[PDB]
Amino acid sequence: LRDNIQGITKPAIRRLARRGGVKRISGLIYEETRGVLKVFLENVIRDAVTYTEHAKRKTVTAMDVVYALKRQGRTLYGFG
Amino acid sequence: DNIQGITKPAIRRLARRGGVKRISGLIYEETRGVLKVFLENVIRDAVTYTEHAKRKTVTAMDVVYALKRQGRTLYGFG
Amino acid sequence: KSRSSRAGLQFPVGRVHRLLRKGNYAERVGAGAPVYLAAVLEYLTAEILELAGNAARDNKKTRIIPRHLQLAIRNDEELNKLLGRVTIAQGGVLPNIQAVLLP
Amino acid sequence: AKSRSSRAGLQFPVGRVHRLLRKGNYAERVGAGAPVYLAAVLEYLTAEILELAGNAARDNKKTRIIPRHLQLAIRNDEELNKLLGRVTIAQGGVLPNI
Amino acid sequence: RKESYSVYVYKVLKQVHPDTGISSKAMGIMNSFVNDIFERIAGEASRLAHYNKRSTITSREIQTAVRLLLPGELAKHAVSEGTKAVTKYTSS
Amino acid sequence: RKESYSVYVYKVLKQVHPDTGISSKAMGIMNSFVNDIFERIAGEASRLAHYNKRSTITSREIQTAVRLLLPGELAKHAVSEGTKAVTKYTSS
Amino acid sequence: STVTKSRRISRRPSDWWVVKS
Amino acid sequence: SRRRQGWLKEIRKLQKSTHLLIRKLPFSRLAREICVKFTRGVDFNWQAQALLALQEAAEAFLVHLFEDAYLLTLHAGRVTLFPKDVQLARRIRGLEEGL
Amino acid sequence: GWLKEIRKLQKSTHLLIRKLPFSRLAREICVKFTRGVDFNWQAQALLALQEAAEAFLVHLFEDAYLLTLHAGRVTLFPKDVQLARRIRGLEEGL
DNA sequence: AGAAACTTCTTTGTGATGATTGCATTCAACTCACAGAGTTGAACATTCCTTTTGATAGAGCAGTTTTGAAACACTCTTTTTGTA
DNA sequence: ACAAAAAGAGTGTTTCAAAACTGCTCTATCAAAAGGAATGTTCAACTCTGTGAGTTGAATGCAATCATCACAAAGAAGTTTCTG
Repeated sequence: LRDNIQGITKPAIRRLARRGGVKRISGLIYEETRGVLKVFLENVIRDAVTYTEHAKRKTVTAMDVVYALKRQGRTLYGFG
Repeated sequence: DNIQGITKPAIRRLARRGGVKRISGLIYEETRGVLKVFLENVIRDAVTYTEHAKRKTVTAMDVVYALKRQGRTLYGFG
Repeated sequence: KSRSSRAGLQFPVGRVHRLLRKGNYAERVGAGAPVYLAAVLEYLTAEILELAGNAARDNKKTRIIPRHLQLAIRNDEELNKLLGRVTIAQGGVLPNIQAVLLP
Repeated sequence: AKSRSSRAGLQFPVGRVHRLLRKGNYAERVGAGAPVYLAAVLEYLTAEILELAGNAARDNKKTRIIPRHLQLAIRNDEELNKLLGRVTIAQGGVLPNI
Repeated sequence: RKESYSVYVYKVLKQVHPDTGISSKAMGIMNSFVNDIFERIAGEASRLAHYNKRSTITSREIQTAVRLLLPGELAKHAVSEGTKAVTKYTSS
Repeated sequence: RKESYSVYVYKVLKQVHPDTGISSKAMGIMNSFVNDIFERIAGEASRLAHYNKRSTITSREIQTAVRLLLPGELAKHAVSEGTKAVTKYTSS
Repeated sequence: STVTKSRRISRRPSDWWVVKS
Repeated sequence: SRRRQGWLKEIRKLQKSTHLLIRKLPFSRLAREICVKFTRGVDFNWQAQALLALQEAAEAFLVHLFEDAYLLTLHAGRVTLFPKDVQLARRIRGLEEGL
Repeated sequence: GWLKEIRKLQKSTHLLIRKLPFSRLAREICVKFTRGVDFNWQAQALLALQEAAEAFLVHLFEDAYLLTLHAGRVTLFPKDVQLARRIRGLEEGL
């Protein structure tokens, strides 16, 4: 709580928004975006480790992440 | 005039079931266009299924399969 | 001596086994897989039917109809998320009006 | 001494596509022309993507195709973009908008 | 000649609401639902077996598929029911 | 040992752009793309055969699946290419 | 709230688009 | 006044009924017109259930789209649904969900 | 200034969040999701997870901005982000 | 699935360091309320026309059954292709 | 030169196409009928614009700090083979 979610800094979130094309950003957007990123990661990581422990492994492989995303409807290409 | 078959009061009833209070006047042409676009996508796949079977009638299951492949599962007609 | 009775289920374990074998899912099907799957399916239908029966009772009716199925599904967040991209024929919508409407 | 790919006039492995079809348990039985048709389609789609990617590398004044060029090629063709609508190209970036 | 889960859905309905009936359209919807969920779970279990280079769909794939498909609280009770059933079944 | 489509992607790249190289990561993306499209088409053909109570995936299912999955002109040209290939293949 | 035969609280889908704190 | 809340009665009544809101014959005429526009040769027949399922799906789609577009309406501080609202709702839903 | 920043960012492709903070966040989420058994993470797994998260966030910001413009503003608000998630519809927006 | 041998890839730790973040101001650039001007969509009364419903052929086509010829699975061989 | 996958032949099986047949259900028609859609008007209710008041985010410039890069070592975990 002290950190690890504050590691997603305001300049990073601002860079993300600028690449998205946002010209001007409010101040509550940072906490909103940290929350959105957290809920996104919780969904993917849960499925990834589900795959990883269905295989009797202890290392989360890139393919586990790829399968988690694919089952959630987002196909990732650069890691096959 | 089959697209004009969708009448202003029918579109209004659709919007009211959707919960809309006030409806612009151009919404009617917009909705006719949107409905036509939706129908073109489903009917294309439905007749594709119907042609793959060696049939000449379109079936409830053909429509259901078209909708499922487009990501809209329909339950009442299986 | 049926597998469904042996497992304590109302759903057909043998039929599920045959469907698994004939559905091109894998070359071989374990013995407990149809049991597990039938149990899961029975539990899910029990949940849905319970909520739908409650919805029908709250409408002073004794027959479940697609409207009651829709009301049961769209009012449980778990089932609403499971059946997110599902359309129920003759189900209508939830009676939801925006707050800025009602004066 | 003639490969089925050569007989079809393709660069994609008809034998490998056939083996994948047979082992993926898609059906209990696979026709003879199915892997031919499928490899032809895969090769055509690969060609269509690689052509636009090479054009993007060209007018981008580069010489080697990188993920950025694949992304630019895909998001600039409407049909390819509709096909790969839910696909994320790693290290692909976005398209310049306002 | 056309198999349907109507009799089993009706048994479950009698268990859960012993004096409620179900319309024919509602029964058709229940049949569509069961088929849909069956197909989802079986397809996911198939994909799992294929990922792990296995050729058998066991009760372990069904459990993992249930964990992937169903939202959290649903999945908890689903795997409870499933493990309970397989224990009661192997105990005979 | 490990199968891929890197050699064939490189061949078709030499055909279409005989003077342009491809990055190692772009080649991985192309492999992912080929696998993705193969899986889509094969699964659609599988469920087509299952719908029509057939037990074999013929070149006719591949054609219909291509018609279902690709947008308009993409599908037109893909069907043309596939039919041309199977004709040239049987004419031997 | 609302509990089924199993100890599964079937909460209604109130709101999910808003982040929590 | 003329009618205090005439629209509100209509909304509250429609949101508890389940019947289709478009007429069967106009809908089927439109659907068959589109179908023949797709088939160069001889038209297909249509099961009554096929046309019924098509209409159910289409109406559910349109109702959900109106619900989504009215949120953009209220977002802009209005109460009148504009075509730009529907267009934006389609654009945000994406290529699949928004055609 | 913001204009040249946007134009510079929209032609680049590198990741915008720092790898080590992202890794710490992902790992603590994983340990919250664990069942008493810790996991390791391939270096490629975290890169894959971060490539997807950033693409998701960029696309979400694009959608949210369209809502800001619809409302007649040029400043992005949390209500514009929340509404874009609601319209995307419980799987694409989540 | 389990056991044994091998390897390889993740974790942990150290040190520099310079790029990046954080903190404080401010004020120009934005958001917000609102009052008036201008526009328009809901309500309403009347007509009539289009949809609905019930037959009614009637026939075209879907569904079932059989035969069988083609085509595919299986298996052993040869051979060509990607390492050595 | 050698192993591994893929062509090649031949045989057995099986399965999908063709033909015939039956009935069922889709289409086209019709005939009222009446209920809902179309039309026109209006004005209350809405949207748009412009202004001014109130707020706040980007730009700026510094110090602090920590992400990264490299490097090494260890050993935990993943991989391969084999057997019953």
